[PDB]
Amino acid sequence: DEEILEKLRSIVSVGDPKKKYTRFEKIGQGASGTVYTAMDVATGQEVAIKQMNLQQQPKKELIINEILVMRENKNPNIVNYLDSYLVGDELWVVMEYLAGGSLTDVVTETCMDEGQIAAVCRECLQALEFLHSNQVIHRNIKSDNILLGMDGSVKLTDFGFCAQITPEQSKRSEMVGTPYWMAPEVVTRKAYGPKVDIWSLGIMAIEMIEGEPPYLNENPLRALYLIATNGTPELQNPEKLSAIFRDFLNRCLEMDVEKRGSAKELLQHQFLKIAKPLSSLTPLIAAAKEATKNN
Ligand SMILES: CNc1ncc2cc(-c3ccc(-c4cccc(C)n4)cc3Cl)c(=O)n(C[C@H]3OC[C@H](N)CO3)c2n1
Repeated sequence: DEEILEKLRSIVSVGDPKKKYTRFEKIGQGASGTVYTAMDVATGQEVAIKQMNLQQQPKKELIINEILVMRENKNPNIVNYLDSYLVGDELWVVMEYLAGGSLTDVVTETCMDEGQIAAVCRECLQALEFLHSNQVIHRNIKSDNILLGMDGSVKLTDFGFCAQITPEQSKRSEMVGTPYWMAPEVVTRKAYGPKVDIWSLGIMAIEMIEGEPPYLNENPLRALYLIATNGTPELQNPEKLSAIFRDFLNRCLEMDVEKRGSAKELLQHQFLKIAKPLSSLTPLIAAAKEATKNN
């Protein structure tokens, strides 16, 4: 539709990004748009700005939903939305910049201890409880969508897959997410709710432990099957974890969705009490940065 397009233009302001932000520097290009860093002319605030041509973006309703969800669910543990500009046929989204980069670089290049893992999990749980209490299910939790402050702050990003639920319709059935991180009830097209994010967080904890989610050597289809039939995935070396960490994992990765913990009740688990200060993540950030210098 060109109706859905006009609906999108409708919620964005027509103005020049350069009027407020200067010093544009490209730090990457994704399937969606092009991503820059920049600076607030007046306050000196560092920002991340995505540049996106609508004429070539399929499924514009998703872009609309992503912008709308960001605007109305602002929170300490979510990369927060500053502004978006409409310039002719291109959309410019402006977000906080988190200089500590992505948790994926930390999980693939460093060894995290239990205190550091606990701190990250607590910060993610805080955003999930916030979202779940506002009827937003993220549906795409993974280290790739966790951004880090230079001070160790932990922030959830990418809401392009999120679903808003209501008492009229409180569950979903569609296979939405990234295969390795999808809860089994999602893989097998059952009615699911907010706790699919809890499962996905459990898989992110396995990233922090082992460097990868389960089945990453396999293809996504094969992984989907492996999740469907195996259920609670297996750790390469469970003996290396504390009793309380193992207990935390089991409760994130519980098959029974009613037994599986919610964000609120996992925020009380004893595993989180051994968390280190978030400042402890900065050496990890430095390591990840060094390890990924070449590429
Ligand atoms: C490396 N520090 C860092 N700090 C901060 C952001 C912030 C965003 C961001 C988030 C979300 C959106 C967004 C929000 C609503 C609608 C629409 C259409 N886009 C727009 C951007 Cl611009 C980013 O894309 N990246 C880069 C990315 O690279 C891929 C990785 N998986 C996540 O971070 C950031 N990177």
